[PDB]
Amino acid sequence: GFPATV
Amino acid sequence: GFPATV
Amino acid sequence: GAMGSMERASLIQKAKLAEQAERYEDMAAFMKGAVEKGEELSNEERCLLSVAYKNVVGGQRAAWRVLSSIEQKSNEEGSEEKGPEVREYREKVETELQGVCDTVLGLLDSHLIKEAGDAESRVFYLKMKGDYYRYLAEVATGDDKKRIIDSARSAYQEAMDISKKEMPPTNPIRLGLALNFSVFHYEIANSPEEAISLAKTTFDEAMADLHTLSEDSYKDSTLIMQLLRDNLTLWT
Amino acid sequence: GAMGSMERASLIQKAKLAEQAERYEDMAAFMKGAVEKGEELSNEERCLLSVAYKNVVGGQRAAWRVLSSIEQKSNEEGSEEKGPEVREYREKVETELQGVCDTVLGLLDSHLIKEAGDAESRVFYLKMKGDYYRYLAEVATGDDKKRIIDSARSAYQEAMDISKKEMPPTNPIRLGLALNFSVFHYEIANSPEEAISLAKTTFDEAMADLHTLSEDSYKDSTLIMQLLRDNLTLWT
Ligand SMILES: *SCCNC(=O)C(C)(C)Oc1ccc(Br)cc1
Ligand SMILES: *SCCNC(=O)C(C)(C)Oc1ccc(Br)cc1
Ligand SMILES: [Mg+2]
Ligand SMILES: [Mg+2]
Ligand SMILES: [Mg+2]
Ligand SMILES: [Mg+2]
Ligand SMILES: [Mg+2]
Ligand SMILES: [Mg+2]
Repeated sequence: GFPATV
Repeated sequence: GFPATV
Repeated sequence: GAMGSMERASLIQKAKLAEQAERYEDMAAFMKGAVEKGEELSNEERCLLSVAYKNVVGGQRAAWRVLSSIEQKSNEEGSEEKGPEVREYREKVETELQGVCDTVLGLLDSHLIKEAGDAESRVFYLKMKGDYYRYLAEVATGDDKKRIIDSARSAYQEAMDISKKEMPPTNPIRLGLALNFSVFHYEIANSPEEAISLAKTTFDEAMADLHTLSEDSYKDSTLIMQLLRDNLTLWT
Repeated sequence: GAMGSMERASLIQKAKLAEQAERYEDMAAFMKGAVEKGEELSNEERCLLSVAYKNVVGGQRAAWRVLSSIEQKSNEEGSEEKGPEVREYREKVETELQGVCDTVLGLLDSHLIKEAGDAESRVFYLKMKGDYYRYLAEVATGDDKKRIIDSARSAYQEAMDISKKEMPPTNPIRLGLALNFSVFHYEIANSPEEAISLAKTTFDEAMADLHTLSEDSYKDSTLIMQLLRDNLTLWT
């Protein structure tokens, strides 16, 4: 799973 | 658009 | 080939891993290596080959259609001249797509089709040959366009002739062939009536044979029948 | 480079076309060519560079995680030995990912960062440097793992120091940097408390500065603030 990054 | 193909 | 040093079984195992990782270019390269070992493919292996290349070329086709749409809009009246870049990039994607199609057709000609004697394998490969000539036809504009279209039609027709003699009307390969040949008639050959007739007759003859099937075979057959009905709904 | 003969403006135009066609590998190759012209990038061009490579490496990371999961399950107790193939293919994807990260870091070092004097450009590039060292850290296991982690931390910290001096607390680049550095603390540096503190403080200081913004700037800032809140919800 990925926490949000931009 | 694509009609269905398999 | 860069896959020449890898074991056939390891290429197959890696194609399955590539599919789980949604790495379809890798999957196709592994399956190309497996075909080039020279042995016939099993039913599951034929599915891995087809899934890999259908996903690679499907992405190319989708990108080509986006770029062709932009190119056509750029060439209308009142459109600001943007230079050669849209055409160049559409040509780049087009040439890549043509290369993938030529690769698949090359595997089928050297030597998958000529060694395929059972209907399941031979119909599947001839259907793929029609499919990849159809993708070439979608982008074709030159002196050879009619010959490309006829190559697709001829491969589909041979597959149809075998499928009607050797497979029940519910066989999923027979159904998938009819689905795709019907799309060929509608989109490539400018024959919507033939497309509709083929889809309807195929659906109706399959419906009448479902009573012979197990629950699992019924699920497989009705899945493809629903695609025929979906296309008929689009076209009528 | 294979892009050396193409005009900078044509590379930029093609990167935009590649984005519309969802051809992110092409987009990245076009933007690499544009960077290699040696001129500084505008704000929009920096976005094209980052979007292209974030999408390429993001797909590699997703594939790597699928393969690593399969590999770990294969190495548990009672698992049937499947041979070297899962490790080999995970290593293949890993080496490709490392190559993309090295390419981006190479562009940043030669010579994007050293020519970037305004906060918007310098913070953005230093954030990217932290990001690509972070992706290297996600796969690192060797003698250099701690140095890779420290390289990410150092680039993020320099970006943070500039952003706090030179940008308002709602600047989307300042917010995106804090979001990603907070993820670095949580996932890479084993520092969940630092991750949570950074995300919360960044959110709260941005909230107090929203009153200064136009409607369009408010939309941009609150979009990133919601990502901070999403991560805080995941972690608390
Ligand atoms: S061969 C890949 C596995 N089969 C499929 O994905 C679906 C669409 C379910 O079934 C068919 C694929 C190809 C053909 Br010719 C018939 C059925
Ligand atoms: S740079 C690409 C355009 N921006 C974006 O896609 C979003 C996520 C909307 O905004 C940001 C991206 C990157 C950063 Br550092 C901040 C905002
Ligand atoms: Mg062998
Ligand atoms: Mg052409
Ligand atoms: Mg007929
Ligand atoms: Mg020039
Ligand atoms: Mg390694
Ligand atoms: Mg602090």
